[PDB]
Amino acid sequence: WEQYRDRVNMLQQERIRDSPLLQAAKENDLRLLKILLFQQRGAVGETALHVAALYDNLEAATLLMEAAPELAKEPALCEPFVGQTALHIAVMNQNLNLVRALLARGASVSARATGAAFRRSPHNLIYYGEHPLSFAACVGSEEIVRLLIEHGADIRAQDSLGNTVLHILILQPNKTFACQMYNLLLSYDEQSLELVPNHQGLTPFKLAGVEGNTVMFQHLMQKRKHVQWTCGPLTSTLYDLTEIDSWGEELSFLELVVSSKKREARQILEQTPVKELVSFKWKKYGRPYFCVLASLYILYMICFTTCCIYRPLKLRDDNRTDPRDITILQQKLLQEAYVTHQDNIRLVGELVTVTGAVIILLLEIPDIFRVGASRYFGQTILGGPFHVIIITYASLVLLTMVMRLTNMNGEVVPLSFALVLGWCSVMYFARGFQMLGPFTIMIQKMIFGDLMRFCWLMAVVILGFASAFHITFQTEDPNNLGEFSDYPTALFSTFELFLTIIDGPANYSVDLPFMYCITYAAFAIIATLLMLNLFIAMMGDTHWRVAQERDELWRAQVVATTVMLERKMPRFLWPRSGICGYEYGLGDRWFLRVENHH
Amino acid sequence: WEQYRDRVNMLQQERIRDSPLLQAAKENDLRLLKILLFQQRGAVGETALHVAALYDNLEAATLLMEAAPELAKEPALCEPFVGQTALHIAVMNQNLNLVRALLARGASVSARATGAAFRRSPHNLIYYGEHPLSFAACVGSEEIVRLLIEHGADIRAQDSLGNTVLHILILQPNKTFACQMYNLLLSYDEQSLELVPNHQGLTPFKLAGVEGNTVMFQHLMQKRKHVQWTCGPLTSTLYDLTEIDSWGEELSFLELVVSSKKREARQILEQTPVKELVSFKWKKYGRPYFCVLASLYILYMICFTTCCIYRPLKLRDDNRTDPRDITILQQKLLQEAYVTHQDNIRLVGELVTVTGAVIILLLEIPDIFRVGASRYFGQTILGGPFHVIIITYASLVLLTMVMRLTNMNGEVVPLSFALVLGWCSVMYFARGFQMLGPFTIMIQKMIFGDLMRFCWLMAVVILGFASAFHITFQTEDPNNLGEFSDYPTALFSTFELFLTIIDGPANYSVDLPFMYCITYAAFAIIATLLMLNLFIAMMGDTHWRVAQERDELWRAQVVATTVMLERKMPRFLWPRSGICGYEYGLGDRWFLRVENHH
Ligand SMILES: C[C@H](OC(=O)C[C@@H]1Sc2ccccc2NC1=O)c1nc2scc(-c3ccccc3)c2c(=O)[nH]1
Ligand SMILES: C[C@H](OC(=O)C[C@@H]1Sc2ccccc2NC1=O)c1nc2scc(-c3ccccc3)c2c(=O)[nH]1
Repeated sequence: WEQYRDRVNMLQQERIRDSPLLQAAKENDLRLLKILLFQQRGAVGETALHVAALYDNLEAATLLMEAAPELAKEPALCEPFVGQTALHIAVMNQNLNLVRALLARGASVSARATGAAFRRSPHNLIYYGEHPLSFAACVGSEEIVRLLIEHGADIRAQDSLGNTVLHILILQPNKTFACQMYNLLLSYDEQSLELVPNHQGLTPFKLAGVEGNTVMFQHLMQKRKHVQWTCGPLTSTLYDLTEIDSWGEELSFLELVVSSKKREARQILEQTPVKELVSFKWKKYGRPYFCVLASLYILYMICFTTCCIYRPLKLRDDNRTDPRDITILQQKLLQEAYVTHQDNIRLVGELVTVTGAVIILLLEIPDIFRVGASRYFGQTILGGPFHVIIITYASLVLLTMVMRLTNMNGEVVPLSFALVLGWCSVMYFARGFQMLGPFTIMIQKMIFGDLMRFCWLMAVVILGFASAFHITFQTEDPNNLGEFSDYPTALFSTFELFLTIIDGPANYSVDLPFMYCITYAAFAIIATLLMLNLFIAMMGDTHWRVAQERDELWRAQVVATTVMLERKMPRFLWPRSGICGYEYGLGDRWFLRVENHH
Repeated sequence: WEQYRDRVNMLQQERIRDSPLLQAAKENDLRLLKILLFQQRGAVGETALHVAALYDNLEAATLLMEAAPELAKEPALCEPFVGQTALHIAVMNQNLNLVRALLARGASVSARATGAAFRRSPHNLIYYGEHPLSFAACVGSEEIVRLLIEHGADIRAQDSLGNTVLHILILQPNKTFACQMYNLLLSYDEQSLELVPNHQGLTPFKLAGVEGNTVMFQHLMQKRKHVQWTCGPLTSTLYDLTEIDSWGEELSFLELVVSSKKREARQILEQTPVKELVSFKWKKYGRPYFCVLASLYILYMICFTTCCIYRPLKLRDDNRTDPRDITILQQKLLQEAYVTHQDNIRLVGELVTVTGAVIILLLEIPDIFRVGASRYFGQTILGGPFHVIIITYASLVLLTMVMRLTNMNGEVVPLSFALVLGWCSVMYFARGFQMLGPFTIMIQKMIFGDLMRFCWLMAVVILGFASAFHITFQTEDPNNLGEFSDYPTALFSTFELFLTIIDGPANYSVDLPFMYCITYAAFAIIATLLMLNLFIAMMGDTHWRVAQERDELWRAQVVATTVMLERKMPRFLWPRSGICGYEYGLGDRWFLRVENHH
């Protein structure tokens, strides 16, 4: 954890303090090293050249390298810093004379430094790989990368987690150094670099997509863009799509780019060469499958509710000689569901309900292991809080159907719950309407944004005031003042008086204790005037602030539902995307053109 | 008061008008003073050189100083202006030749001017101390402070209220003169200046903290910041903390900086060298003590409410031969609380309630005299309106427990009130939740921002309309139209009809007077359509305006609760902050490092 780097840094400062060699190296004097005139480690992995290269002392570097020739060719102890080449340390400080003298001594330019501070991790800040070439090409030393590649410093290589120098240069906050170094490393390759995967299994194109570097994405696209006729204003250009649509792999680029946990992947979809394709797909074959499947799901759910509304009956058997026993029906035995001939179609409806539940479970069971569990449960782009309520509705319908087949009493307790869950399951289908798009995404944001806070602050006030009212009314007879008879219905009545549905409990034939009157007068201005209206104002404030993000999230999830319902249906029905090129002689590469106007 | 300075200024203008000496001094002519050719006061403390230095007349200054040599070495009458050195007057106007000629005459450069217009007070505007060196170093005369310190003008000194020249230079709206003069006065010190307290008892570091001058705080910190290895992008720097964490004094710097009445002390906490420390403390040992103490307080309060819900009973003794007598229970004698064996644990619960009240009173009794009464009662950072309701709940539980032990009738009147107060006391514990943080601070701002105004304007309308309805319904029999029987329940029914809980009083078997109908139709559109909705809109407007301040206030109070629950618990459990330096040889100075990235 993070009480480790401080301790080893203080120990390293102790070890540079005590020994006069490294202390004079940090001092960079004249009559120190010659007056003294080696392979001893520091606190953890540091020789004499390391602190000299770290504090940029050229004369000390030259004096030590002409004193001991073998000392530059020496790695460090590897407990917090594996390898720790002096070249790799000095290239970050970027001294021309120092890197030239180090290559004159001829250090191992193909070294490897998989240190504990050298890893793609949220602990460290920099992620620079484990190579001096990667260090130079990510810092931006354009005059030094040529001297590094002069001695052939392994233009293709792996490291810890096995990515490459191009992925290192991509995964970086961009600048001019990034684009110039990308062009440089692409030129100095002389299939071998743009095609190599990693141990995460990604093409550099797809890794730039899953990160979100839009300018690197466009500068990689612009090397694969052939131009047709350009008549004045309008320009008809062409794009390649064999990277953007693999259609034979495990994870497509369009499917992977929507599934990241990073909150910048969604902005990649408004760039042209994926936006035109997804808008063509959504204008032709997105809606005329989604809407008809939604209509069939509407018909299935209304068939389920009109089948469940005809629940069978039996009259009462035991008497009700206690005045609060109103149970006028009961559920009869299993033998009489097939006795009446006006219920065979009702059993057919129960069969189609349980068949729909089984088929939706069998569809969604492989849909749980494609990308991660939190990638499928909480990503509002893919629709997590619709998936969980769909699978809960399916499992509860299965449980209540096997309870019906086992013929036990009290079946309505899963029935009403599964019925309201399956009917609110329709709200997933509000992605194919321009009106119904942002409103559901607003309510999905709004629940876990503020209704959680409002319920968490309402609960303590209501739990206080219900107990207060019950203490003040336990000395009161309940046959006239009906409310607050026992404690749970007092809790419920206070909840209702909070949300102002029920009227205030008042009988105008007798007198009421004044403590109730003063406490209810306090409760009115602490609940109904204040907190409900403040909740309304707070949700108006937060709607004013995140009205910007809803349309971007809606575009992200419509591209998500297009790629999901492209992957799901078999390829006998969905067309092959784009136009083929074998009838025009380019050869087995599908292509697309856009007609822009600059 | 403020009808004093005007009178003495008019008298001073009278005294410069009447005497031709000072009038020619203000005139600055040639053939006036030589044609006339002294120690007479003005209206209150003014000789001839004072008005000359005040109106910047160099030839008059030279002529008077070569006429009378002793006259420059002369203070003034001290009733509104004590001392009033001519050097101290002239240094504000900042004339080089005049200050050089005054030092050539050799005035008392170590003078002292504790005038009525010279004090740290909200009456005056400038607070410049009582020294010419302080005057020069706060004005910004960088070419004149050297000539002042040339004759050794007491680089360390006190004044009225006993602060120093460095505190004078700190307590000022900053500019370039301030930072350059701070560096100058630190250099010209040759433990003696950075360590001296005042008669308020503050180090200059702590006084700059309690004022709020962030740039002076950082320029004082930057003289105590040693730098470790700087490898390219990332930089590992070190801070000293023996000023920021005294841990042996009466008032720590972090404890004092949150307790000021100034509304700029809260912005100091987003500066790095205190922010990293308080975030480390809140991430390690802030929440895992606060949350478990909150859970134990939740358990104590729910034990209190489940003990109070089992209030003992006795049936009615006197009959109810009047139709509005519903009192079906009564509180029995003290002898039967220990009669039943199903109430010993209830008496145990009453004992733990009164023990919790006694222990919370014994904890909060020394917490009332640490910083001031209004510093502890109204500062929303420290939590005043939670402290007062906690101590009120404790005192009222003590009163109702001694009333139970004395066995008097009518005990529920403090019981319900203390119960609702102790249950709303949980709302203090919404500081350790990122969701529950700003919402409670919004409601605490909102009550005393606008609900006061809305209640103050609602009261007069409701007091009018209740009297109107009661006058119109005193000619009506109450056995059918139950509402508005007597005046207080008419007041309450109008309050309820304002806040729209109860429905409108209507019986559809008889007729009602038309004055009621027209007045209730006026009351509807003057209350429910208009004023409730306008209150909703006003609180939405003010939420839109002070949505900015809530997160800053929340950061301020989380640093406040960290320093308070660091000071409160004994030091056997809380760790010593930071890392020690004796095992690394620096010596008895705890230190901290930060890993920034520029
Ligand atoms: C929208 C959803 O409808 C419900 O209320 C249904 C049930 S009723 C319930 C009753 C007592 C205790 C927990 C319940 N929970 C339900 O889910 C809903 N809205 C909200 S807002 C804040 C919460 C919450 C989160 C964590 C713990 C306790 C409450 C919440 C919630 O749990 N559900
Ligand atoms: C939030 C608090 O709950 C209460 O109402 C409880 C009691 S009822 C009451 C009845 C008649 C007269 C005074 C009362 N006071 C209470 O405190 C609360 N909210 C507000 S808004 C404006 C005021 C206010 C301030 C100064 C004088 C009169 C009223 C106020 C208040 O005093 N208390």
